[PDB]
Amino acid sequence: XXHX
Amino acid sequence: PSALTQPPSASGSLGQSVTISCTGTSSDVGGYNYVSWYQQHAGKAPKVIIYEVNKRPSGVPDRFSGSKSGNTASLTVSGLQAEDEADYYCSSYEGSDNFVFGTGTKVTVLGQPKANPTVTLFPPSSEELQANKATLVCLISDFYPGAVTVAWKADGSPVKAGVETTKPSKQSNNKYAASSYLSLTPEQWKSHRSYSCQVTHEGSTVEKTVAPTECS
Amino acid sequence: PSALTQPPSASGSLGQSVTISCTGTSSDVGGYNYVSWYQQHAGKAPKVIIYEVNKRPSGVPDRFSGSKSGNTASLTVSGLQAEDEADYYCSSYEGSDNFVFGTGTKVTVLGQPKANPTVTLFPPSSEELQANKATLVCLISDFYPGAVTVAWKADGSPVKAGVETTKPSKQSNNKYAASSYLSLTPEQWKSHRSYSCQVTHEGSTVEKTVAPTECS
Repeated sequence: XXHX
Repeated sequence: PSALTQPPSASGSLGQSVTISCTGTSSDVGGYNYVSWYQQHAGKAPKVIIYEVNKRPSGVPDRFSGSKSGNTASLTVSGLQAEDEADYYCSSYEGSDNFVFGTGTKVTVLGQPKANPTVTLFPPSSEELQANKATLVCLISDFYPGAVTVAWKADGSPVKAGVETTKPSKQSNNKYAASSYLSLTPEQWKSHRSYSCQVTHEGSTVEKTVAPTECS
Repeated sequence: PSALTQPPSASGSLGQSVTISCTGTSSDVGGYNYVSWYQQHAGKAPKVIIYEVNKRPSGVPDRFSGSKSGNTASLTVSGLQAEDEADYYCSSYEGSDNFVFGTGTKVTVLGQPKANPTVTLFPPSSEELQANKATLVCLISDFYPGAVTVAWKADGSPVKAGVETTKPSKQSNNKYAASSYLSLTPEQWKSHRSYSCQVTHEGSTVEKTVAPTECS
């Protein structure tokens, strides 16, 4: 999943 | 840490719609929004099914839905299909080190009738205390579906230490049986008015309490 | 048709290393630098041990390291401690806000000593009695490996009926826990000299036997  | 709480067991019959909530603790608050849903299956591995709170990824059927308010996130399986039976975890990304997961939630397409656990709390036997031992036991039986949650209390103060919770086995009657246990000193046991054992099971919670005696 | 590929099992030995390789394609693993790893213990919640090629969580132990070596991600695990045995997942970003998982690995650690299980037989609690039911729990605990047999004697002759045995679960010390109950009536209970429970481990027998005595 966090960032992107 | 063990910090987002979910229902041990969520279930329904084919066509019914279950909800799963993710009642996270003090959580990741100013405005926290990287809650993410995972669906894990029978020995396969986790497949994200919802992210960024309500955004489902390409492949997911809009049968599934994401949500959140203050402290509880949501997952609705809006028209239960058999294949939906599985584990489900949430995640919240506090800060870069610490991705916090839920505790799981077993979705069950029922099969048999529903069954809340028989809780049965045992005190340290005397002969055990003569060994200079103290172990207490919580017998959980006759439950369906197979996902239980056990907590222990020293006078109604969480007791995390000394606890083992077996994962639920299946009985010959096709209901389940888990067992949790406390291992402590006879000093430990005697210097507390009561110990409890509390088990949640789909909106039933049963709490058995027990006190120290003597004569051994 | 894809997800990250992993080798289904790794074998290591107490203190040596082990390296679990997760392998992707130009699209995902090696394309972006967002490859992570999860430690997931037998039917529990997954822990994110590594997030970005190699960066541990503050609170993640010994040799948990990563090496993105092209399209190959490798999780080096050295300083082998029993407590490691799990199922290990890896992940990669792959555009448009999507993340792929690995097929997992069951990392078994070899050379862990064999424990003969503590047996704790528990007579029916006063109150279970005061209700009219009377179960007896035999708690088998702290054993390794996780295979055991449990028998019950209604003094001398065996009891092969009424028995319900939860077979082994992984304690927080890479050691198993299992129980077995027998549901008597106080009738039955008092109509015998003793009730024994019998636990075979690795060709060792342990028989605990309880008689109506006790304090509480």
